Amino acid sequence: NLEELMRSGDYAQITNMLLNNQPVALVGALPFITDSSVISLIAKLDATV
Amino acid sequence: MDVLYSLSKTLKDARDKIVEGTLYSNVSDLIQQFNQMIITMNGNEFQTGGIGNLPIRNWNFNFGLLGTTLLNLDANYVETARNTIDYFVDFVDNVCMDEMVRESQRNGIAPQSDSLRKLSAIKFKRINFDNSSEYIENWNLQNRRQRTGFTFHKPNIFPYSASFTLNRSQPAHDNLMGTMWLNAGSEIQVAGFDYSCAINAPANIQQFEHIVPLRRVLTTATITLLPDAERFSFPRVINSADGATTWFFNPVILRPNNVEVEFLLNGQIINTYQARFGTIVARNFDTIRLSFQLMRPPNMTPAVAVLFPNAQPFEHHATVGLTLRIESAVCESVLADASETLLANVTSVRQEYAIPVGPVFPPGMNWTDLITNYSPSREDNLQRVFTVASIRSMLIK
Amino acid sequence: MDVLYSLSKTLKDARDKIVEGTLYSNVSDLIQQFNQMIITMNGNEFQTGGIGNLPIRNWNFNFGLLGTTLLNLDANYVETARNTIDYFVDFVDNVCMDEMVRESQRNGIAPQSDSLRKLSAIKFKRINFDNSSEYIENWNLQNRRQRTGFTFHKPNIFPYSASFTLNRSQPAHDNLMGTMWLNAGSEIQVAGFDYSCAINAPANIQQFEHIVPLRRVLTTATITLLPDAERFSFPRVINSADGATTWFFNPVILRPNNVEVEFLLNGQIINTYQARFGTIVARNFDTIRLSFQLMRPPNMTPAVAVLFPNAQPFEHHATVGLTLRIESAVCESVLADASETLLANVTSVRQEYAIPVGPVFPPGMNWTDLITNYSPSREDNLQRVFTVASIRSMLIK
Amino acid sequence: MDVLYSLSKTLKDARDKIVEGTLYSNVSDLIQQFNQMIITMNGNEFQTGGIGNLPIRNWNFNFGLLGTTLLNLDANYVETARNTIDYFVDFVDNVCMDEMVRESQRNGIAPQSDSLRKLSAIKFKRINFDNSSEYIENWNLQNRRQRTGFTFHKPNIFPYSASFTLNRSQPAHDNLMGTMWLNAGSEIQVAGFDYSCAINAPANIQQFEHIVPLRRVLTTATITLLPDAERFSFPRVINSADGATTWFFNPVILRPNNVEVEFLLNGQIINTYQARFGTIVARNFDTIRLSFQLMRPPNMTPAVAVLFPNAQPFEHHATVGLTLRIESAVCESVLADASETLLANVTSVRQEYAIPVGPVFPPGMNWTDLITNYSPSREDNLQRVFTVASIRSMLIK
Amino acid sequence: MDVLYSLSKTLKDARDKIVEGTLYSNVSDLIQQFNQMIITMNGNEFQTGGIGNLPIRNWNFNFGLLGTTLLNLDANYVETARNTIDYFVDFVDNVCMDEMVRESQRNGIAPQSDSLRKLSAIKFKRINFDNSSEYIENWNLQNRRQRTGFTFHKPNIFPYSASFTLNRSQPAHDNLMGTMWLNAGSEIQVAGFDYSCAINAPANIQQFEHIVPLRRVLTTATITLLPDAERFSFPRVINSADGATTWFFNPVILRPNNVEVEFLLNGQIINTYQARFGTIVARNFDTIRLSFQLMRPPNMTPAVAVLFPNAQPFEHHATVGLTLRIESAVCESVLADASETLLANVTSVRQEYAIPVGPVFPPGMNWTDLITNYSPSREDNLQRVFTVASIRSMLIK
Ligand SMILES: [Zn+2]
Repeated sequence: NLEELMRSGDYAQITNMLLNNQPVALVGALPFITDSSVISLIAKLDATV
Repeated sequence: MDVLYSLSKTLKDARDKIVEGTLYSNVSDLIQQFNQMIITMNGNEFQTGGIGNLPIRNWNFNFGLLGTTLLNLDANYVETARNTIDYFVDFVDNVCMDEMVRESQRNGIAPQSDSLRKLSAIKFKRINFDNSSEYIENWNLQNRRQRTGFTFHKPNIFPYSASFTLNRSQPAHDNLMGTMWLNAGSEIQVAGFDYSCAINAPANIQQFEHIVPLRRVLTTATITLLPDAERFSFPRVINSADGATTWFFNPVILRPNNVEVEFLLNGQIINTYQARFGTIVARNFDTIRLSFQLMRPPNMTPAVAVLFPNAQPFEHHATVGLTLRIESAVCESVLADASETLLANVTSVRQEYAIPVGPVFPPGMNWTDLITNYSPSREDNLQRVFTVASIRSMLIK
Repeated sequence: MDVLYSLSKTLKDARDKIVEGTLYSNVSDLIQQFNQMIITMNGNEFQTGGIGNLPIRNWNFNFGLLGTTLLNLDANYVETARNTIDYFVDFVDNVCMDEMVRESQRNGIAPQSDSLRKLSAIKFKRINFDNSSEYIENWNLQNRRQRTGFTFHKPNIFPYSASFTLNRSQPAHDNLMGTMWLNAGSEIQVAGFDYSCAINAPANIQQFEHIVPLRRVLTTATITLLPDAERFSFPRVINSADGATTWFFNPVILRPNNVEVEFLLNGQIINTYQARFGTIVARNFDTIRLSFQLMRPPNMTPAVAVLFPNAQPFEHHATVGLTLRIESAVCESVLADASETLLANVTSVRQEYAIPVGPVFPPGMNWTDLITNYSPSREDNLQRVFTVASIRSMLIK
Repeated sequence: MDVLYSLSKTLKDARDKIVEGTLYSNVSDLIQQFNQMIITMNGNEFQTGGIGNLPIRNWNFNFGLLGTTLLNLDANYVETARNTIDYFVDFVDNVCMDEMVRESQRNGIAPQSDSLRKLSAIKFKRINFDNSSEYIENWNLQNRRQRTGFTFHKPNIFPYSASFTLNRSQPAHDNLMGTMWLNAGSEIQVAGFDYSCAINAPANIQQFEHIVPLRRVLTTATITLLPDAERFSFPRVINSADGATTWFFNPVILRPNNVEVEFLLNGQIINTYQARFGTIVARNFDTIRLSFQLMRPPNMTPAVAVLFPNAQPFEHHATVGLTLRIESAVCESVLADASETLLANVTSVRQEYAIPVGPVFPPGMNWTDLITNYSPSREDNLQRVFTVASIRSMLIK
Repeated sequence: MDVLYSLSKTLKDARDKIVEGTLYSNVSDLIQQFNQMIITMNGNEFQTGGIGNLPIRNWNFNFGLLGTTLLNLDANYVETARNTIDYFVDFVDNVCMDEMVRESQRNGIAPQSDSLRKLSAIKFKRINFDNSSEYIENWNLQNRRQRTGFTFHKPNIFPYSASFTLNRSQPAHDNLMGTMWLNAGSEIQVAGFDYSCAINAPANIQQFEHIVPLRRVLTTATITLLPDAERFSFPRVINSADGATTWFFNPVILRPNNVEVEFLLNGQIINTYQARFGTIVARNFDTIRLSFQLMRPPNMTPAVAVLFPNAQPFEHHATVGLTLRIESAVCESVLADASETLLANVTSVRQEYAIPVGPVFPPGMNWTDLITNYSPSREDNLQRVFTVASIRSMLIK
């Protein structure tokens, strides 16, 4: 839950699962970048956000 | 092994300390360790079982951390804690049953299951917590080669050995002389008998002797030493040495004259006790030497003088006994006793899942055959499996 | 019940941790729980006693909080702490003696005294602390219907039953056959006797059998199994079945041929042991079946052949015994044993204040009559009163 | 004494809690106490030993404080902690062996060694920590004169006294009457015998009685009371009262008619039990009175009627026994039992270093002679030395 | 289990409350629960069956929510509701038939089917609804270990036991004495007969006795107690005890003199009734003791005096009977009776799909063999399967 993550502020976990590359599903209500590019698909842009 | 005890200690404390309505400062140092445990155990997968009828279970850990923001713990926090604790308790139960069931002749002190070999990394080293139980303390002290001591109440140091010895015998079996004994659990009952009641012995005194070697060196043992061994004091018929014929034993009991109980360590007399009964102490020993003797009574009433003739037919046979019961003792190696249930847990796990007989332990976990030939590799395997049994006995009741 | 254990655990820790000169960081998490306890207990009044000679005492709590501003605890803080602790210890002592004395046939697991019914509210739920003792752990696990285990050293699972059985008998009582037994505490001593020594039995073998049903299912029991039951091995005169006449028993002891000890759970053979003595293990059982047999010795020396004629006058009677002693066992229900003193505390409180016999427990707290008919309502009452006895045994020595 | 327990409790916890890889919040309150200990103990010198073969060792403390800046404890911190802990453990080992070896007739509850007299200052009072073990709790409660209780499993309350009493006797020793007993450990085995089997007693009933005074008042004792004392049930020859001649004892066993077991405190009957066997309870007592009687059986089969003639030659002697075994009891004074090893540690230290016999304790630490004459000065010395033995048994395994 | 009852309660109410033309305020609180059910159950897949001939069915839930915008429910809403309800009713029917068919010796109170193990998560916990039926109320109360009671009309507490007992017998079988009984369902019919009609008994009175132990403790039982057992009052020929020969029984009926019906709980007399017939009450009992006696009539007309001679040929045999019928009783454990059909549903599901005999239940679901050995594991399995049978009996008629 991204809302409870925003509330607590201890992180502790998404820091861990982000540094050590562990699969995860962030439940929130984020806005997104729609992106129409195959070069941006090959360059692997989503791991950088 | 250290991290397995740490997992079980935190799960025990988190069943104990994390309750409904308790203050947060009572559990403020436990929730941080439990969160460190969750953070360490996430992303890892385990596989337990695969020997005998122990089923293969796959373990995957994906849990959220516990909240650190309450003042009094409400029932929401208790229910999510009970969920995470029940999953980890099932995991550590199956890891302990996977570790107690395996053994190795080569190096038994090493972890044998795949899950505990995976937990022995430094990635899992931050799980570690206090090591306060006796078995994990002696594990950590013997992992650095220091002196340890397990305190046992009535230790099963003696293998079951009920037998006898005929110092004087013949195929008629009407004039016999020698000792009989029962070594069982922590109790030695010995009785030397003479059928002639030393009527031709020099100075009417027959010397008996019974030497019990131990397998491990006991230390600071309180021992109840009584005379008049009760089991070898009633009439019985006994098979011979070759098992061919049987012979009759009709005892009358004299008191033991000149009892000398010696506690030998490497052949040196550490403690000695001359005609002192009741509770005695033996500070350091691995051999117990009982030296009692039968003296013919020089003054006898007419009710006694008809029992012991000078001629051959002895219908009443002189018998002199002792009883030696180790009440409590400190031993450096692991044993079984009347207080713990760890051997019972090991045998229950090995018998519940129909486990084949391996290279080290006796078939059916025979403790008599395990303490008869108590090799150091079997000692290492027994200590490892007893430590894991103590861990599971902390979690699983 | 949880808050009563919590009160006693904090009072025990505050007698232990709050001492003179100790550092404040050692007691910084205990003083907050003790202040939460004072804040919760103020303004409330209680009334303990009122049954038998237990006197009615009224309890009023008006205390100030303890200071949180020292670095090393000086003697002022220790003396005011000792005052507040002594008042709360007297309160919890009288609440525990008010709860162990009461019982109910309807729902015994519920609190019966007025003080513990008042403490079972959520106003008092913030008193709650860690639940680390074995009895409060099994209380909390059985309050959620999970598996529990009480570890007993020599459990009193057998009611006192010293009796016999004559498979072959007559009013002359000179040619008898059957078993005798002593079931006491954790020890079964059984002995089958034949006066003819199987001189007319088929293949000179007489089969004996002794089946002991248990009241509760024992789990992971270490059991010392020895041959040659010592109590039924000397001559005695015994009243008959109707108590009319007495008959004489002059035993000579053969060894038990073909011992089969079976541990039955719901009629299914869980563990079996064929001619194996020493320490055995029984993982899960509620019935113990001992099947030993008397075989006439085919080769006998002339000292033995005069004992067993083919004719009628048998002055020496063949007798074969076994001894089975449960050293330690894990039982899901509460029992009594040789290690704890909880039954002694319950009987001491019920006998000190001259308490009338209620609907559930036997008169005089007869443990033989309590384990003879061990109903589940009596089980619930016994577990509740043993838990309160464990709490008071923590506080009151 | 309080600071010695505090030193040992911190060293035990710092061997347990300070391990490699553990989180700092698990040990954040222990490192502050251990640093307070280092700060207090620096600059001080001690001298241990100097009696018997216990060597004189000089102790100087110059240590740096431990770091308070890690998140997970690495192996550097563990190794420097193990160095400081090993030096302090050797120090407290030699202080405990210097204190258990000394005694005083004047005031035994005071510290006798120079090191513990130096530790009894208020400079060392900030070492103090929690006092959670049973012996230091009872030490602190008896230092303020409150009620204490030591819980013993099979306490050694009875001195070894195997003897007899002839209520009816003659130099022929063919028609005797009286009691025999064995008081050993926690077990009383008593047996009253009559050779005539009450053939001339009024109403064919002979009354026996056996009164055992205790040395300290036991409280809440669970007691296994069985009939038919097993040791006095087989034939034996026994020396006379003056030791001149020997007399023969050929028992046949009747059951005990009209058993009355009374538990006397100051001559007042606290508990009484009339013909009830199995497990009994005795809430408060210091005298045990067994009153059993031998009744001649009025109906006897022809196998029994040949045993007991009306005339003089009795080849079969009527014998009636009881067995009383205190399984567990709470005693206010210190004792020895089958559970602890503290007496074994005290005797091991006094026998290892060849210590001369002092003014208080018996030569060789004879527990029979120590509980035979159990004076209050000997009680104070025994409690002090057992408390120090418990401290050393915490540190040294 | 709670969510399965909740699914069935909502489907029952939504077949009942959601009808054509009904007002929306009548169903405004049911449609929200049914929409919560649809929202919870979407996206989940289940698999039912797979044992015996029960076919494997896969369940996938993809449904739209029901409308919340009508004032009176029109037929469109009723038809789409009937579609969704019929799919969920078929699902819960197959889940209940998958759960009643399975059993476990280890922990029978846990769900055994895969679908109900999947429904036991907290994701499905928002399905939960009121628990108003008797079986789910007693399920929820025994899940917290409180007292329960099932009210039965004529409970099948007695196993079928039609047998007899000959207190006086011979191979001629012409002068017999003893009791006969029929224990069936809720009815005990007992009849003691004497062929001599107490012509040589002391005071012409023969005492009979019949003790029926129960398996579970009944509470607040209304019992019709009538004299003159009707089944044992006509002439019949009966096989012997070994089944070798047959003997004839020609009864004439006397009235039962001195009827004493006692209701024993743990050997204590709870209720007693002396010569009172009609409807009686027994508040708490698990043993029924009937003590009636046959008295020879001292005054007899010449039509009666020819029936009972003083000599041997008795062509008319005196017989005295009682009948005891438990009309209704409250039992804490589950049973079968003449009111419910739950045992019939369980046996119909187990016999329809040709299910192999498992480890717990008797072959063919023999209720006589199930109540003969009514173990607590079998009790837990029986309660679980009866609760699921009650759920399916709510949905499926
Ligand atoms: Zn013991």
